[PDB]
Amino acid sequence: GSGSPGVEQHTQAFLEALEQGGGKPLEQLSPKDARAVLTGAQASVKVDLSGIEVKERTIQANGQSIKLQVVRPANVKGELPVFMFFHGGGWVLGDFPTHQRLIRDLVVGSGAVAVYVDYTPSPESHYPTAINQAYAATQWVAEHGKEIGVDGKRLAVAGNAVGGNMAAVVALKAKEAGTPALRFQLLLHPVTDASFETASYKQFADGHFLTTGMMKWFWDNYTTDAKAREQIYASPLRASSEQLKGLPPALVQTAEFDVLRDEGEAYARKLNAAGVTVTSVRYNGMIHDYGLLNPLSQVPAVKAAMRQAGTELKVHLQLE
Amino acid sequence: GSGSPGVEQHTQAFLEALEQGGGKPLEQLSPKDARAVLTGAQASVKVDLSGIEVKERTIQANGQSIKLQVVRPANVKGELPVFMFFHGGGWVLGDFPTHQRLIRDLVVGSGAVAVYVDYTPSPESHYPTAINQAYAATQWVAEHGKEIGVDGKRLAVAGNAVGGNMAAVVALKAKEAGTPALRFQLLLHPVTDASFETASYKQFADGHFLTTGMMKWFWDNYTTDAKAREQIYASPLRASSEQLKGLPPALVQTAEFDVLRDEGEAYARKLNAAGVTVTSVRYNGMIHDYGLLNPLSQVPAVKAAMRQAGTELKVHLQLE
Repeated sequence: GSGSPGVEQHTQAFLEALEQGGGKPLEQLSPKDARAVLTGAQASVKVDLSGIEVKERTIQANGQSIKLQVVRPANVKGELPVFMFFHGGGWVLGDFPTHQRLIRDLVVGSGAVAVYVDYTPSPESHYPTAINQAYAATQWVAEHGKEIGVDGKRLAVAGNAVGGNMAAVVALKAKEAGTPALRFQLLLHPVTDASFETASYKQFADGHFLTTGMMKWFWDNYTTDAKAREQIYASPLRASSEQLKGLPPALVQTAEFDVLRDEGEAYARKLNAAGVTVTSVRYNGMIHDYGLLNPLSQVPAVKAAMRQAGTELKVHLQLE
Repeated sequence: GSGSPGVEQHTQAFLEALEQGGGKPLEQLSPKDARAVLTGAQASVKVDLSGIEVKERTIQANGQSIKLQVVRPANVKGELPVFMFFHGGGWVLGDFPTHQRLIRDLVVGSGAVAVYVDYTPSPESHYPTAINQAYAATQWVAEHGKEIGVDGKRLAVAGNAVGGNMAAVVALKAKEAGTPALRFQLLLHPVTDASFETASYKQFADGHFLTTGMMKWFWDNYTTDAKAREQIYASPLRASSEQLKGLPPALVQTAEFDVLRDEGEAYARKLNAAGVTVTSVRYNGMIHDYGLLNPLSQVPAVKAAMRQAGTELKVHLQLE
């Protein structure tokens, strides 16, 4: 009673193992206990984190202190291009160490520096606190890149799930502010709409790791303000073609067996209809967050997806 | 022209590979460039860092801000015993990420929490700044342990090389202050004396990774004050039996092919002569910092040494 026909074999086994593991629904836990689920699960897998050097940095931007983790390809001299990395976890969960293997794969694969932004979790904060932090840090990197060994003029945004939401919305905030210039947005199965009635939402409501109950809980912790949810900085799928016009080139990866699949692909279509350059790719057989979850990190399709994400970062961040 | 007869086979190969790699003597580099040597070398090796959860914490202790990295066994509930971890690197080099694999091995092997203390490097600071930070953080953990999920009443100190110096000296500062109580000191090939005329110093002056030139440079960056060097908080080997009396039980590991071997073993003898409980173990075939260097981390003797260090931590930190 886990998964579906066509789920990739290792992923299916992972889903079945979780089912036998039992446990309360994530959304019935305290934020503290939910956070520990991800922490514990990520830590229980031997993973390759080599080839990077990590350094913390606190910045002052748009009137607040923001913590960064700068992840640089190891043994490389000189200024490097750079991508902001916005972590997923449904706004409630996630942090740098839970996401470090994913970030590492993107850094080693791209040859570019990642700047993880430690945005304030929900429900400790609500919309739009984190995205304002996300944007503030992005502008800071553009202006002050030399201080952390990067070329801030060659700048992308990237994230998984709500992190993909965050990357897409930071690109919109950058358009609104007229700064900074962005080369590329990498959206790994993004949340793009505060609604729950797409065909994929109905089909994969449960049994496929990310449940409908989880997503609704995530959104509720983020903000219960219906008017806020209707804003394009919360639900970018609601943007018009005019509002999307001029956004940077995008790679959108979606997972076949993901409640978020349809809104992610729909967002890619809206970008294309607005004249934005988009590569929209559905990874068949995959579940949500296949790039994040360390138990899936050696699944061949996941390795392929990660090679592509790193390559496309590289391609869009090179010297013109 | 690298190593010696009796150097363990993988270690010998490592030494020979380094020799073919060439490069300037470490002590002819800027501190920034020397630091990058360790960073780059550690990052170029795939290593297992699983089974731990890492969280940063800044504390206020004895009138200053001190950064900690708290490394906890993953998926474990409740208060755990705890060891301070003081990193090596000759006071000039080293930090948390360079030492993370070593710390991880100690944490996973012991079941105890590590508290890495980010002391100020030399020459940015000199003696006794770092050891005062080291001690301040140790007392803080003893008083405030519950805030980071540990039983501060079950507290050890641990470190490699100058970190071993630091652990030994923090135990002496704790005796001097009458607080906190310590269960155990783990000294991995400690620096114990600002002198360079032991038999091991003469025999292994070069060709065995840690050179005499390096040690002298390390000490010079730490402090060129001859009077400072004569203090027991810099050169604990100079302590009298009375001064050593009452120190906590010790495990001292030394490496056979290490300039520091003789002063480390001599310090173990002084502890024993003062009535302190000591286990003093020479790991034959090994070079300095065998537990730190990631290229050596799968050498069987190194794995054995790491199993022992973790076990002895565990044994001394249990409930009485």
